[PDB]
This record gives sequence, C-alpha cells and structure tokens, in this order.
Amino acid sequence: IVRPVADFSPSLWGDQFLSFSIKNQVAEKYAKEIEALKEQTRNMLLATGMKLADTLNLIDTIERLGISYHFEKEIDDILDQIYNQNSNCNDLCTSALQFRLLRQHGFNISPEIFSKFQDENGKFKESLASDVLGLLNLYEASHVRTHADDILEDALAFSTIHLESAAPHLKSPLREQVTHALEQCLHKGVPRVETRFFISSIYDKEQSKNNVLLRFAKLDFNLLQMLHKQELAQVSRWWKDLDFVTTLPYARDRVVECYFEALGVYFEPQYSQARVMLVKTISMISIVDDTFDAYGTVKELEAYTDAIQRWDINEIDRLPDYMKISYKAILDLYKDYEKELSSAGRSHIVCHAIERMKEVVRNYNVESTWFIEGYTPPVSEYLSNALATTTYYYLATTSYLGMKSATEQDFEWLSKNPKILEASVIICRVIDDTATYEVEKSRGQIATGIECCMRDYGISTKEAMAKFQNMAETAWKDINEGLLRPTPVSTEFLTPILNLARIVEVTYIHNLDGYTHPEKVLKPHIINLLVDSIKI
Ligand SMILES: C/C=C(\C)CC/C=C(\C)CCC=C(C)C
Ligand SMILES: [Mg+2]
Ligand SMILES: [Mg+2]
Repeated sequence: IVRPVADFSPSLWGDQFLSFSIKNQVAEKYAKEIEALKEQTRNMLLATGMKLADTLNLIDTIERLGISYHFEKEIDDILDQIYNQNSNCNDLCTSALQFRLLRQHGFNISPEIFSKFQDENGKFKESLASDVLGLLNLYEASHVRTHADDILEDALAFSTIHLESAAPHLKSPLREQVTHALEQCLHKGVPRVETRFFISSIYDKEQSKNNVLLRFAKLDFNLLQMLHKQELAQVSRWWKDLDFVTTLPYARDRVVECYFEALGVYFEPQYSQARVMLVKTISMISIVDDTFDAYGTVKELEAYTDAIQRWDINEIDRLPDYMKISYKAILDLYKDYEKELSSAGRSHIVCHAIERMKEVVRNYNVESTWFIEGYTPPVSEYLSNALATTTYYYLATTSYLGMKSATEQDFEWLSKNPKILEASVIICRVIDDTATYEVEKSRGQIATGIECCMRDYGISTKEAMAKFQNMAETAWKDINEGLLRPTPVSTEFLTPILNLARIVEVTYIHNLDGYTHPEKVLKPHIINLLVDSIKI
C-alpha cells in the first residue's frame, strides 16, 4: 500500500520546553508581594464616592491588565449596582464603555443608551468623529452586539473610518492602542494575548498609569507564566514518551501549539488540571485528523472508526500497525483521565467526552467517504457532518473534565447542543473553510465548505465567502446573546465556549491556518506568553 507525501513542517521548538525548574524563591517572593498589591487593588475597587467614569475606567484597566480574575465578586457587585441605577451619562466614551462591560458580564443593558448619539436614521452624529477616545470605546463595544442591537448596526463602520483617520497623529501610546484595536478588537481576542500586549506596549508606557496596578499586573503575569511553563514541560514530557514524531511521521508535531490553544480556553491557575487534560486531547485528536486526512486508506479508516465506536482494547489487532499506536494511546489517555478524577469521585464524567470523540471520528469517516466518491452535498447536509469535524463539541466537553465544579447537569446541558456552543462551532467551521479553501481545491477537495455553498446556491466563490462571513456574524451575535443573564449554566461553564471562538479567530487571523503553519501567527504569541517574561 502506497501512502501520500509528508509536507508538514516539524516543530519549531525542539526541546526548549522539555525541562523547566521553578526558581521556588522567586515565585514565593512574587506571591508575597502580589498579596499586598492585591489588597491595595481591592480597596481601590471598594472605594466610595467614585464617579461612574472613574469606576468603569478602573474595572476596564484591571481587566485588560489580566488581574480581574482576582476580583470577580467585587467587579460583579459594582457592575450590578451600575446596571440597576440605569444612570444617565452624556459622554460617548463612558456610555460605550458602560455598555461593553455590562454586556460582557451578562447584564442586558439596553442599547438605547446610544440613541442620544445618533441623528434620525439611527446613524451616529458625525460631529463625534473628533472624539478619539469615544470612538475607541464605541469600536470595542460594537463587537458585543446581539440580534436585539441594530441601533449599533453602524457603530463598527463609523468608529473604524474615523479611528483610521485620526490614528497617525495621536500621541503614544494611545496611537498604538488604536492601531492594535483595529487589527484585533478586545472582545474577540485571546485574553492572555491581549493582556500581554496591554501591560507591555500600552499601560507600561502610560504617563497616567497607576503604579500599584502596573506592578501587580507584571508580577501576576510573570508568576502565572511560571505555572504555564511547568505544565508545558510536563505535557512536553508526555508527548515525548509517546514519540509519535518518529513512529507516526505523517502527523503534525504541534504539542506546543496545542498548549497555546488550551491556554486560551483558560489561563487561571485553578484550571491547571483542566488545562493539561485539554491539551492532551487536542494533541491526540489532531493525530486522528492527520490519519484520516493525509495517510490512511478507505479500508483502514473504516476499521479505525469501528474500533473507536466499539472502544475496547480487544480491537487493536483488527487495525494495521501504526493505527495500533494511535488506538492504544487514545484508550490509555482516557484511563488516565478516569484516574485523575477518582480522588474527587468524578471519574464517571469521562464518558461524555468519549461519546463526543466517537462522534468526531464517525464524521471524519463520512468526510473520507465523500472525498473518495467526489460527493458535493448541499450546504445543510455538509454542515450536519462538518460541524462536528471541527472537534469543537468534543473540545468543549473536554474543557469541563478538569473543572472541579463541573456537575453532571452541566454536561447534560452541553450534550443537548445548546445555542452558544453551536455558534462557537459555526465560527470555527466557517473560518476554516474560508481559510483552507484554495489550499484544498489544490489537493482535489471536492466537498469543501465553500464548494458545497457555491454549487448549492449558484453563486461565485466570493458571494459564497460572504455568506459564510454572515453565519459567523450571526454566530457571534448568538454567543453574545448566550452570555446574557439569566444564564442556563454558571458563567464559568460559558467562558470556555466563548474562548473557543476567540482561539479560532486569533489562530486564523488574516485567513491562514496558524496551527499547521504556526511560524507566522502563533510563534510570536507562544514567545510572548511562554518564553519571554515581562521586564519589570
Ligand atoms: C479551525 C480548524 C481547526 C481548529 C481544526 C480542528 C482542531 C484541531 C486539529 C486542534 C488544534 C487547533 C485548535 C484551534 C484547537
Ligand atoms: Mg482536517
Ligand atoms: Mg479534512
């Protein structure tokens, strides 16, 4: 049997992550000062008689500095109270910020706060075009719209045109903040990435900066980075022992990239265990994808699918040699999962993640069949299979495994394919097909998402690409709507789904597969998040 040619580039990273020894003295020094700075920060938030604009600017700063995970109660109480006071404020800057912070935290504040800034048609008064800060905040707020927010239909285009016009003459670092926002808005960015940029390129360079807050953010970012470095070391050891880089040389070698993805789903230390489990699944399912996609044969892929469906060690002998590697590693990864959760009595929940992995594999197989036959389904039929081949129902289920508070009713909710999860899956799927379109019409892909769409509707490649853009916009409005209270589960179980959508946007920025081709988009992030500390 003849297999296809290996074209995946090797891991950029070698072994620079394989061993990290925490300087335990440094850590304890950071932690001790952090405790002091934490209380100073708290007392800032609990301070009385602050004006509205100063309270929102404080919370916004703490959030961009990446330290708001320390003050979830205090921030919640202050925004709640702001929500219920429905105060009037005649300042675009403060109104737009009030809107974004409330919406991001689930409070369904009314978009009518923006009507006083519009003319008749509900178009923004162009007299506002010289209010750079107001424009900046309207621009960030315009990314948290729901379907009930068509007052804001114009805010993105209006704020964008005038930020571009103003940017070249703005002072620093405001200029760099605006330029960055136009390339990457806050709401759809990965939080650690946005936080590293804010600390280093913006706040550190602010004439007005608060020194307590800056030192806090620098120390906290560097202290957490040490934890992530440990995790990546241990995950890097795990990957090494499996040695798929030699035994399965057809597969992408990307455990570091998988770690970055999992660090986007959550970065806080309380999710250390969840983070490590999640990375391992991403790795493994990336292997199964390379097998179906650029190596295995029709007959082989079917025995793989059946074996996965059956999910029993007895089945290895039914599969060719190399597939036995994949198969046993998968089954043992899940025995390990069951062991990690024993102590706490949560071993049973592994089966949810398993059922979603079986589903992924089935749909890989269907997609193979469609390719071998040259079948070009209608869009509806394409999606009923290709949504799950994003792995996003699978990764979202996985993300809960390590979260100690995840209950069985939380997994029940996720199994019913709730609206927020589906939106996140749709974003992943259409970003994929827009990016990997051409590159797969080269390898003779006949059932690419875009193709199905053109043939189904009778429309050119462009119009089809714009139709996928619309499903993504619809999907982001659905995610934003899914964060509004009352939430169907704790917000703690909603954020991973939202972060899954962020991860996809950040990895395919500028329409290029950054996981397979990490050097251009993911490499600078991995360096800023996992190599270089923030110079204090
Ligand atoms: C956008 C396309 C994909 C995501 C492919 C399916 C996912 C993987 C093969 C895991 C690595 C990439 C992540 C963004 C988690
Ligand atoms: Mg694939
Ligand atoms: Mg494929």
